[PDB]
Amino acid sequence: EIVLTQSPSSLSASVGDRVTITCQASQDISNYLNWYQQKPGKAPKLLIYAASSLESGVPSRFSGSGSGTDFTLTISSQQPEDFATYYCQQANSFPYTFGQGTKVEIKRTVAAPSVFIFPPSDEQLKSGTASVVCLLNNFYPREAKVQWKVDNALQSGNSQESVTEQDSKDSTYSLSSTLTLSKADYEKHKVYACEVTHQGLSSPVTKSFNRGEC
Amino acid sequence: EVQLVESGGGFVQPGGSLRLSCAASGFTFSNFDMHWVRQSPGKGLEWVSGLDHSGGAHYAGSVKGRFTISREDAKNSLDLQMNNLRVDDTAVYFCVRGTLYHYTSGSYYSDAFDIWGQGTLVTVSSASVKGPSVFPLAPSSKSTSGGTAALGCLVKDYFPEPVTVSWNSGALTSGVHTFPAVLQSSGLYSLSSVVTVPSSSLGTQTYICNVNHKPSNTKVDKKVEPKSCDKTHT
Amino acid sequence: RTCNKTFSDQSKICPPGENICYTKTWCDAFCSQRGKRVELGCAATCPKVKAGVEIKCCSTDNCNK
Ligand SMILES: [Zn+2]
Ligand SMILES: [Zn+2]
Ligand SMILES: [Zn+2]
Ligand SMILES: [Zn+2]
Ligand SMILES: [Zn+2]
Ligand SMILES: [Zn+2]
Ligand SMILES: [Zn+2]
Ligand SMILES: [Zn+2]
Ligand SMILES: [Zn+2]
Repeated sequence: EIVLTQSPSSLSASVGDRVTITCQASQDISNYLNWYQQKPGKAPKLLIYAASSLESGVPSRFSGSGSGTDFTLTISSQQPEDFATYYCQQANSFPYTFGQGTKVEIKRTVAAPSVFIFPPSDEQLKSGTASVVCLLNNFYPREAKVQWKVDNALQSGNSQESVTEQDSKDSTYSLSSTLTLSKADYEKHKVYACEVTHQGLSSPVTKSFNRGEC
Repeated sequence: EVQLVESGGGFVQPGGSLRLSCAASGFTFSNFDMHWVRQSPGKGLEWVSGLDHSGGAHYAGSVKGRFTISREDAKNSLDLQMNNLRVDDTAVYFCVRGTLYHYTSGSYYSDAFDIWGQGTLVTVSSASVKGPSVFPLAPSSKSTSGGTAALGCLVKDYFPEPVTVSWNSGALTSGVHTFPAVLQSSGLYSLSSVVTVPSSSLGTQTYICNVNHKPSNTKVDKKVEPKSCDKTHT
Repeated sequence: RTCNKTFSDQSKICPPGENICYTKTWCDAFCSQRGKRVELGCAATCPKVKAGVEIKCCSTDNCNK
């Protein structure tokens, strides 16, 4: 099938910035390429058809170019209402395919997260499961590496993380990560730690606790 | 006014069937190519199926032989019959009108998707309704302190979405972060809500998270009390 | 109040708050393959064209040709 690859997957812009998003098609699609805007909780809206033709009602600061495999969406002056996900889509041949989406987020200065860890509650242990939670508070940009260490050993396949949307007051993110073990597994180990790597920290910050001391 | 309004959304066991419908209004339905596009939570858009004004049916490879698209021109309706449903078919499904553009050379169909309905959610899960267990994320001995203390509620093992969380009956809003739920391998959801507060208030100020599982009979006021670690290993 | 539409099949009935019918002609990015795009309908006032768009407005029932 025809694969569309957008670049970048996320980009930071200020109000007033000129924004460019690329769409690369795995084979020639002539000019049968469309651009959609999508805001959270809402349906996509058509911006551009035929690679450069604006839909009715779309403001002129949106422009499109390209043909064959190489395409570009331009927002010549980023407005507050333009912070959104953009998708390209080919209408050349079945099955119709979409690029993976480009999230346009608000640019601001680097802000290192505050890092907090929470041992499991005695309540939860009674039920046979243990959840350790790591919270990263009010950081920019979104890229943070959160690594669980049990007894100084890297964990994989037993944790999940969730990120807030960009904060309305300071345009930062916060992240919550959960390490989940059976009660029997939790009781085997002594030290639980959350290691956070971020462009705002001069080196990785670790928060840790001893099961048995809490 | 041009309207596509989806109906037939809901929950279905894996291997099960579910028929979606779209009521179109404010255009000559029978003249238009119609399409279904879906979006998995946190992921992007995927074309599922199309039915041309002239009756030709088009399916994405992932859905061919499982999904059936049809139209009733008289009733201005588009239907999608989904079968042998799998967990990975869980998505918001949008009814979509393929463009119909007019030139000196004639009519052209489905160059783009100009009209989207607001979409209906289909959840394919072997889970049935379960209220959350709410555990405190207790503030501690600098383990959750910086000069500011973080505390929170872990809302664990519920189905289906959603839950809402407030703090101190909505009196506490400043510093609150309620995270998107994660779907665990068990097929049950978990989320966390946290707030940063002055660490000096931890003795004295009451902090209660109000957890409402709209889809079950469950609401949970959990009082979050400070817990100590000894740290005499330092 | 009623206007001719792009397609002979759709309702001539104008949305409430219009008595301007229009004929809009322009080259979209398919102009070299398909010719000019053509659109007939109703507008609150004679719509603000962009560069290259031929436009003709009138104000009687089904006058837009
Ligand atoms: Zn070519
Ligand atoms: Zn915060
Ligand atoms: Zn035990
Ligand atoms: Zn161990
Ligand atoms: Zn203890
Ligand atoms: Zn066809
Ligand atoms: Zn039906
Ligand atoms: Zn310790
Ligand atoms: Zn001790």
